[PDB]
Amino acid sequence: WSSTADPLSNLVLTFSTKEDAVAFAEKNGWSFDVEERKVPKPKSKSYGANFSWNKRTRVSTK
Amino acid sequence: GAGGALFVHRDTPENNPDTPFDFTPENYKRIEAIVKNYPEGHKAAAVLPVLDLAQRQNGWLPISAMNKVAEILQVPPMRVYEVATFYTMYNRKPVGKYHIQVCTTTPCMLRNSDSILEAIQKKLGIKVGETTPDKLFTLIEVECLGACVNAPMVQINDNYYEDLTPKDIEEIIDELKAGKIPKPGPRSGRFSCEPAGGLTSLTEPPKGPGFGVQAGL
Amino acid sequence: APKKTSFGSLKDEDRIFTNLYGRHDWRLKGAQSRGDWYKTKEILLKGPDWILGEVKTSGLRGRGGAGFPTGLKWSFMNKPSDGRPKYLVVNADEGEPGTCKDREIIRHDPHKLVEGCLVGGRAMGARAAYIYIRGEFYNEASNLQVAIREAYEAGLIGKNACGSGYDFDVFVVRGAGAYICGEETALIESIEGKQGKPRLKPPFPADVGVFGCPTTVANVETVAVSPTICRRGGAWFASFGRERNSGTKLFNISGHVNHPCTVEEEMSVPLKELIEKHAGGVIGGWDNLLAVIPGGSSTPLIPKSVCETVLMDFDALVQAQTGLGTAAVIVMDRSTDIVKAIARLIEFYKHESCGQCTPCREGVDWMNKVMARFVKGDARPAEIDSLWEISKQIEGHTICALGDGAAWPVQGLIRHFRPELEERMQQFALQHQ
Ligand SMILES: NC(=O)C1=CN([C@@H]2O[C@H](COP(=O)(O)OP(=O)(O)OC[C@H]3O[C@@H](n4cnc5c(N)ncnc54)[C@H](O)[C@@H]3O)[C@@H](O)[C@H]2O)C=CC1
Ligand SMILES: Cc1cc2nc3c(=O)[nH]c(=O)nc-3n(C[C@H](O)[C@H](O)[C@H](O)COP(=O)(O)O)c2cc1C
Ligand code: SF4
Ligand code: FES
Repeated sequence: WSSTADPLSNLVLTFSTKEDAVAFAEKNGWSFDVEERKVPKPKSKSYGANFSWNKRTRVSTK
Repeated sequence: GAGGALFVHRDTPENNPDTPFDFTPENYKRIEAIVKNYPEGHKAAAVLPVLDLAQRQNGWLPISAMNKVAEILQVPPMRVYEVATFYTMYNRKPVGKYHIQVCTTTPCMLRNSDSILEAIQKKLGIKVGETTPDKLFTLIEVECLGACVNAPMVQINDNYYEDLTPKDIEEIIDELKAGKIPKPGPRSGRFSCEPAGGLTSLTEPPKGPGFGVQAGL
Repeated sequence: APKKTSFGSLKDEDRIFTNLYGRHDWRLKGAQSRGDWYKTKEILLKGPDWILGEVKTSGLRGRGGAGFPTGLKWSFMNKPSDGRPKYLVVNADEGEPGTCKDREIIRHDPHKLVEGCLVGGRAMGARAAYIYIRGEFYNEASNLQVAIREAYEAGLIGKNACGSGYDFDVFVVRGAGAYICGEETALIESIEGKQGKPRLKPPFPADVGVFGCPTTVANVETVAVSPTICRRGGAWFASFGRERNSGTKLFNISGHVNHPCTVEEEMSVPLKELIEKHAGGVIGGWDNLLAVIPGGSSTPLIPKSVCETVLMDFDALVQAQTGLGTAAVIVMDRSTDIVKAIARLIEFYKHESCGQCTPCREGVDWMNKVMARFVKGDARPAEIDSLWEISKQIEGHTICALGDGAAWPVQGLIRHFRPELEERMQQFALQHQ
């Protein structure tokens, strides 16, 4: 079986904002690394572009 | 019901990429004329006719013919395979000299297309979807062929034979296997889509160019 | 007496397709003899707006089967050019069971179709016309090509069509056995060398169509009646039929009739009068009638009680919950197994589905299996309601209207012949313990 010796291997905490997590870590004395949230950028979708008269976006199959 | 024909190609001694196929020079001229009917930036539109031409030259479509069509038109082979498997008139397997197609949809079914199917089966001694040992005749069931007024009907090698009785189809088969060309169309003294007797419409002579043209024109 | 109320008897002088039965020369000489290609130069020089106005005031609706107003649809293409060429696509696929009219139009007077192509292209400002003919109509396509060749040598089409200074081409493209390729977007996709799979709307063909260019897809009957409408006026065409149901129509009467045939008749003619006058009556007498499918396989069937007074136009058949469709009348007498007929239609739709979208691809096959079991009687009565719900889950949820055309016949059969299905299930249960 898989054996461990550290008691915090399963500890995961949930927070509403980054600032809340930072405050909790600071008041508990833990040094932390923060990663900014990654949000997918808005994209421009066009179903008509599948059948362009002169562009490369025209699809060869459906 | 079930289609019965697979849509996966497995290489075979008589159907493989090295099977010989090539267009004739006359067919190449016809292909050139076909491609000249579409805008210069869209040559894939010629896939449907050219593929058909290959079959008209070969009788069926080996994978070599599809590869040749794809190479000629600069289209990827998978697109040609897609077209060849989507459309039911393409033969991805050899067929007899005469391809017999019997419409069995409801308008033709109401006028006893089953008798025509049974007469063909009895005359040729083969099941639907089977090809005779001689190989001249191949039989299949098709959907509505657009001649429901003249029912029951049959299509043999892009020829329409209409208003069929079992005797009519027996004579058609007899003169087809005797090397003769049967007369296409109805077989009831009708020869068109008019009523069988009387000609209830269009009896008065048609009128000339300027019969009822409006003023100021 | 204005506002006629009884329709169904028009003489030959008011008929458009005067060579419907092929008793006169279909070549150019015969067409000119019958009034074709007459004063087309003046009509072309009247401008696209005049032609669109004549088509609008005519009240002509789409003869393909949907009945969309033709003038508005054609004027959707009356925009200024943006660089892309403009095209007219004529629909000649003719896949609906029971329908045979366009075949006769193409083979017996293709010059009407060619002149209609020219007039419609001028009205829409189209560079060329593409005619998508059914692949099984080889001889009809060859006749159309011969007529196009005669028109090209006569100067009626091509460079400087007639003397109008308008350049216009006509091309013939043949399909390869696909009913779904009759749908306008699937037809466009098949022209471009792809599988006959419909594309979603919007965009509509007037914005992005064949080769990504503005195009209009029109039925061959709609295109072919247009030059006559232009020559005789929209008022003459609108004098026939009820309001919003103007003009004449081709009817294909098939099934259990003494003389199955194709005729031209005024729109709002009653169904019984048409059947007993042009088709020789129902086999065995009118009292032998069981059911009628009035507008091709996609329309719901109606029992004999409804066919006594129903009229053959869009509105009256909509009020009868059946629709007009392609005006292809299929007659089933009292010796007909109605369940077997509807199951055969569902099998046709299962074999014609393109498979693109989930509801059609799965549900049509599901209903085919259910109806096959219904024919024998294996099912239980509750399944009937289930079947109804299944059809409701297909209709209005698919890319194209093929799903609707498969769902509607079972809805009609359940609506009008539920006791037949129930008694079939009863007999199957009683026979097999
Ligand atoms: N002639 C034949 O062989 C067959 C005919 N049909 C008939 O086809 C009918 C259904 O076909 P659909 O095309 O799906 O009907 P639809 O109502 O969706 O479209 C009919 C025409 O009207 C145009 N249109 C409709 N709304 C428009 C809008 N808001 N903007 C621009 N254009 C618009 C469309 O471009 C189309 O060309 C059925 O009623 C059926 O009877 C079906 C199978 C075969
Ligand atoms: C599955 C399906 C098949 C169709 N097949 C045809 C056809 O074969 N011929 C036709 O004219 N219309 C057919 N239609 C209807 C087309 O949409 C119609 O031709 C097109 O809208 C032309 O409009 P119009 O009637 O105003 O000329 C079909 C529609 C569907 C959903
Ligand atoms: S409804 Fe049927 S034919 Fe139409 S797009 Fe969907 S799967 Fe294809
Ligand atoms: S039903 Fe047989 S040709 Fe249409």
